Parts: sequence; structure tokens; C-alpha cells
Amino acid sequence: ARGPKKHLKRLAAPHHWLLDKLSGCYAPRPSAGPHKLRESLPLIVFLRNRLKYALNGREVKAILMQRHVKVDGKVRTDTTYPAGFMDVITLDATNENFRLVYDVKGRFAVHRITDEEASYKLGKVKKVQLGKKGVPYVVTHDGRTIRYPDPNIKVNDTVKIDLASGKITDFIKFDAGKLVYVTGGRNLGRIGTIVHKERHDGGFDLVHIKDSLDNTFVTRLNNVFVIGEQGKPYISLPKGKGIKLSIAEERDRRRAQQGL
Amino acid sequence: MKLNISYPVNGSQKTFEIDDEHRIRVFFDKRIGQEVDGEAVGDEFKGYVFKISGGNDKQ
Amino acid sequence: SDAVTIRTRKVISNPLLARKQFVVDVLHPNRANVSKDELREKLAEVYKAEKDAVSVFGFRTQFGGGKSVGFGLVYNSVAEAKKFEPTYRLVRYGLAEKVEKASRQQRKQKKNRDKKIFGTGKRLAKKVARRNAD
RNA sequence: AUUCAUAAUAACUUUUCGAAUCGCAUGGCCUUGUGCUGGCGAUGGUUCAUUCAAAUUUCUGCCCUAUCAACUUUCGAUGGUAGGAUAGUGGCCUACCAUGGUUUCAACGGGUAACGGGGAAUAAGGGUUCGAUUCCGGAGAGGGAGCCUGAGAAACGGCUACCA
RNA sequence: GAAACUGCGAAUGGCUCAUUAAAUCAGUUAUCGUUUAUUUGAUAGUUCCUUUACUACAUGGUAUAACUGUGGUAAUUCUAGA
Ligand SMILES: [Mg+2]
Ligand SMILES: [Mg+2]
Ligand SMILES: [Mg+2]
Ligand SMILES: [Mg+2]
Ligand SMILES: [Mg+2]
Ligand SMILES: [Mg+2]
Ligand SMILES: [Mg+2]
Ligand SMILES: [Mg+2]
Ligand SMILES: [Mg+2]
Ligand SMILES: [Mg+2]
Ligand SMILES: [Mg+2]
Ligand SMILES: [Mg+2]
Ligand SMILES: [Mg+2]
Ligand SMILES: [Mg+2]
Ligand SMILES: [Mg+2]
Ligand SMILES: [Mg+2]
Ligand SMILES: [Mg+2]
Ligand SMILES: [Mg+2]
Ligand SMILES: [Mg+2]
Ligand SMILES: [Mg+2]
Ligand SMILES: [Mg+2]
Repeated sequence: ARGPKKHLKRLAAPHHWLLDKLSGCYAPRPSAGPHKLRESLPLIVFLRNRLKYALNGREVKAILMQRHVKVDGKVRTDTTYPAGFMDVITLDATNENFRLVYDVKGRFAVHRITDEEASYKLGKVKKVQLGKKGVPYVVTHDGRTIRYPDPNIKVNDTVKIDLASGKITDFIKFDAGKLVYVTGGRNLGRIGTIVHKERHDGGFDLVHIKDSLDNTFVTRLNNVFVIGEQGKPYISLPKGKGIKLSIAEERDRRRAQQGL
Repeated sequence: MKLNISYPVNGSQKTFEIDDEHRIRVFFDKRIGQEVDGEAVGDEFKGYVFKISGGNDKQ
Repeated sequence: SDAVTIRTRKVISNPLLARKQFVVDVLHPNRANVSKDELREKLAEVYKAEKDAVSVFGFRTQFGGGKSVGFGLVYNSVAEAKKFEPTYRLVRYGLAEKVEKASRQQRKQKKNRDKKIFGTGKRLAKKVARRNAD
């Protein structure tokens, strides 16, 4: 239908945003950016619906135009700028740092992180090509291009990125038994190691995953984001540590903490 | 008809109303661009050369 | 006029908009809701910032009498309220003038008439003044 | 999985891009030229990537109808070669050549008071009936066709023509 | 800071359900079959010339709006000459 679509009917908004049904009609439409529409968290959402700092959308523009919020090191002044998983959000005033990273219910969690950890990030390398003039580059899931990576770096490995500089400072191969964050599907949010990879030439390798409760599940490759070693993550995980409990187990927890 | 005359050396302009189809007749079949000597149109205009540049019809 | 009691719950210090924001939970026995002027006049003398930098609204009084719950903001300065407050709110208080204008559709009609003209206009006044001879 | 990414040779081109732009601050440096340097960020720019897209596209799934049995090539129907055209595959179009393609497992034709879907109504179950209509997709702007601009329209609160 | 030029937008949105029966649409695929403003991240030492009497780079060309002024038509977001 003639061109790029520019609105987003609330209800067609992604659910992991947790917008309410009524009160309005539209949701914010994620600008183009580093993260895909449906796997993103627009600044407006974060500054108002999670952090509760703004009440209006009007006050989000107001907060932002004073260059208070800055993403992955840089300032950013787009109301509906597409923030995403692994990105780092900073409020210099209020001396606060955040990393965008998932729940166990598949949502973006509000997660305070320390000032130092707040100055690097992880990137799934999405493709590694030979670029013009023979210079090899990598591309990470958030759409950074990095020239001259390590020759050992291949697609699906994760990558530790400065932020202050453009450069890579470390990487982790996609191997049997490396800490993994699941980014997509039902098991979105779950975390756990890797048992083994199903191959399937010509479409969708499967990655068999086990967590630190000896619980097992599967996802398409695509949805698997290496993030360290059994034990050693390379970033701090949210409380819950991506383990997922039955509705029973979660009931019992919630009604175990009961006596005021 | 009405004449709209400009002296573009002085950036001046003023209009002249010519009745008598005989004096008017000098401009007929002359196009835009074509030059037109003056005396024919008026005895004031003797000497003058006019370039036809455009104009309007009725309506 | 019966003790009242202004309670402030769920409180957030909000630097990036220069204000402290909170719920205002007013118990008012034998006093049918308290009013907003009273609530800024009082909350001022609580958050040490003076009335005309305190903003308050929301407020519906509880079913069956007794209580109203609203929302409050207190700016670090009156310079900061007057610049981070919605302008209708400043109007309610007396810190800004309702600069009222033509009807919304009187305005539109002026816009559309104005679209018929190309250039300043006054050229068209004089040319149309010539018409007053034909 | 490639004639892939990338590079090398010989040339080609009515030669694409390679900053004659704008805002803040005015500082260093010595051979004292108003010399030579130089801060923060705007707008632009070619190529690649990314993001918002688009366009085509594989597999399977539609209501009634035989008082519709053969259908398809007129003036492409089905395939092959080459080209042309396209953003690009492709009978998309053209030229040559061949005679193919679908069908009782219902083609083809007709009807639909037919936009499709998420869904709605009815509660033993199996079902029956409905969905113009809050969300997704498609299509249209009185009817047809054509097209300008532009990244994107065969656009109608754009233009052009014919009809009403 | 009017007007006007330049840039961007007017292809979103909103409405309707006429057409449409392998079409659309759904679920599922493919691009090793293409275009892609924008957002984001990368990306440019080469431009002249038989290569000493040398090319504006301390920066090359006009032609136009608005405007001024002379006009036309019953008449429109008509517009002509200077
Ligand atoms: Mg937006
Ligand atoms: Mg594939
Ligand atoms: Mg208005
Ligand atoms: Mg105007
Ligand atoms: Mg090649
Ligand atoms: Mg100086
Ligand atoms: Mg019959
Ligand atoms: Mg052929
Ligand atoms: Mg035959
Ligand atoms: Mg039958
Ligand atoms: Mg119909
Ligand atoms: Mg139906
Ligand atoms: Mg429907
Ligand atoms: Mg109908
Ligand atoms: Mg249309
Ligand atoms: Mg009608
Ligand atoms: Mg016809
Ligand atoms: Mg049309
Ligand atoms: Mg329209
Ligand atoms: Mg629409
Ligand atoms: Mg010229």
C-alpha cells in the first residue's frame, strides 16, 4: 500500500512492552535503528512505562531534549528510538546506568548495572564478510560494523565491545557448553550453557540447551546468544537468573513471602 | 486597444490608449519579438521603435 | 476544618525533570474533600519549597466519603515549574495568563483564506483598487 | 550449494562520487607575515552494513453448481534458444522452433444478496450458521485508461483524456 | 520576523467493501531473483597537465522569486510586459 507505514495501532504493539488496552488507540512506533521493530523497547516506553520518570509522552520529549538519557554511550534524542537487548541506557543526572536484558517471562527488565560494566557491551556477530579493499568486517546483532576483527571470530560467536571506542576487546566462540541467553521464541529469557547443536543443512539448526537446575529445552539457532562460561557470565544477569519456575513453583514462592 | 509601453533604460512605464483601427492596424500580423516603427501609431511616436513583447486579449 | 491529614505515598525523587513527584492521599473526616489550593498551600510547608512550585491534580474522592487520592509534584524552583508544567496547569494556579484566541475553526478558515493569496497581499489591494474604475 | 564476498589484467564512459555549505566558541605557536596552526557539531556526500520497507515466491487449505465434460493457443495456450524490456526472475513481451498444458482425485464454465483472516452465535459430544464492521492482509476513491513528481503512487482532499 | 526561494512531508492516517473463487487471505517457505528515502554503524591523501616561465582556492558564473512598478479578464489559489 504505496509506502512505508508510519503508525502503530496499540494492540498491534508487541506484548513484552506491557502497554494497557485502553487509554488511547496507538502505541509508539519504533523508529528505524539498531534493533528490529518487534524486538525493541522505544525510549518513550522505558522513560515512562518502566522507570515512571515521565507521566506524559510530552514530558518524555522534555526529558530527552535536555540530553539526559544516553544510549550505548551516545546521547540520542528520538522519542521512539529503538533501544534493544544488550544496549546500555544511562542517566547522568540521577547517576544511573541500565542494561536492556530479558525477564523469564520474555520482557525487558529494569536492571540497574554498575558504572564500569556500564561502559561496555556484548554483541552476537551476525555476519562476517570480506569488505571492499580486502578489509574484513564483522556485524553484530545491533547493527554495528567493526573492521578488522579477529580471524578466529565466526558467525554466532559473541563479542565484547568497548562503547567508548568502536573496538572489540574479547570474543567467545560458539562451543558445546557456553553460557547462553535465549532471545526469541517461547523460551525467551531462559539461560543455560548448551548441550549440543542439531545441524540440518538448508534450514534452522537447533540448539539444545540445559540450565543450572538440570532443566532442558530447545530453540532455533537464531535465538541463541552466547554470553560466557558455565558459571562466568560476561554481564550481570537479572534476579531469577533466567531459570523459569512452574506456575506452581512461582505460586509457592509468592505465597512463601507472605507474613508482613 | 491599450498599449503597455516600457522604457527599460530608465525602468519607466506608462500606458497609451489608441483608437482608430488605422493606427492600430500597424501591429496586425506582427508577432512577439518583431520590431515596429512608431510614426504610424502616433505623431508623438515618430522616431521610436517598438519591440512587441506580449499582451492580453479580451477575457 | 477537622484535622484532615495529608499523606504522601509512593515517592520518587525525579532529577531529570527537576521535581519530586508523588501520590497525594488525603484523609478528610467530616470535610467533603479538601481542595487543591489548600493542598499546595500545605504541601509547600512540608517540602520546604513554597506554594507556587507545587503542582497537584488527579484527585477523585473515595466512594462513600472520607478520602480523596490524587497526585503531587514539587519543583526544585518556581523557575522550573513554570517551564516543566503543562500550561493549562499554570493557568489554574495563577502563574500564567489564558491568552485566548479565535475559535479553532475561525483560525482554520483564516488559514485557508490566506492560501488564496500569493505574496504579501498589498500588491493585490492596489490592483483591485483599479477595478473601482471599470 | 555459486561464475559468492574480495581482488588482479586490458580498455571503456556525452564520466558517478571525491564539501566553493552553515552555527557556536576564539586558542595556541615565531622567522611578527593579520603568517601557519586549531576546539565542539550542523548539514551534506559515494560505497557496504543495519533498520523501516517493498516486489515477486514454495507447500497445503475456499461457498453452491453436471439443467456446466471436456477445456487451453482469436491476437501465448505449454516448453526450448536468443533478445528486448524490468529493480530484478518469468511468455512479461518479440523473433525463430516445437506441440504441448488441465481434467470424474470434477478441469473448463456458471452462480454468489463472496473481500480473506483473527474471530461471532449455539453449550453432552460430533456439529450447524455467521464474520460489511475496533486488529492483521487486500482492494478502491463516480467509471475506465494514462502519467508527472518522487526512495516510495499507476496517487485521485495530483495532473491528462474519454464516458456519466 | 511577514513574504518568497530552498529542504522535507503530502505514498502515513482516515473511509469503505464495489470488484475478487486458486484470486485474495492464512499458516508455512524462498531471494544463489531484486529495489529500498529514512534511522543506526562503518567508509574517500589520488580530481589539473607533454608535468620551468602555469590553472581563481584568500573560494569562479548568472538567472530568478518575493519586491517595486505598468497591465488584462464578468469570473478561480488565472497571470502578461518591464
Ligand atoms: Mg515514531
Ligand atoms: Mg536461508
Ligand atoms: Mg489551527
Ligand atoms: Mg503561507
Ligand atoms: Mg563477482
Ligand atoms: Mg587569532
Ligand atoms: Mg440452468
Ligand atoms: Mg523463452
Ligand atoms: Mg496444438
Ligand atoms: Mg462434482
Ligand atoms: Mg460483493
Ligand atoms: Mg464468508
Ligand atoms: Mg471481515
Ligand atoms: Mg456488502
Ligand atoms: Mg490506491
Ligand atoms: Mg458516491
Ligand atoms: Mg470496459
Ligand atoms: Mg487514480
Ligand atoms: Mg488520500
Ligand atoms: Mg491506510
Ligand atoms: Mg542563463
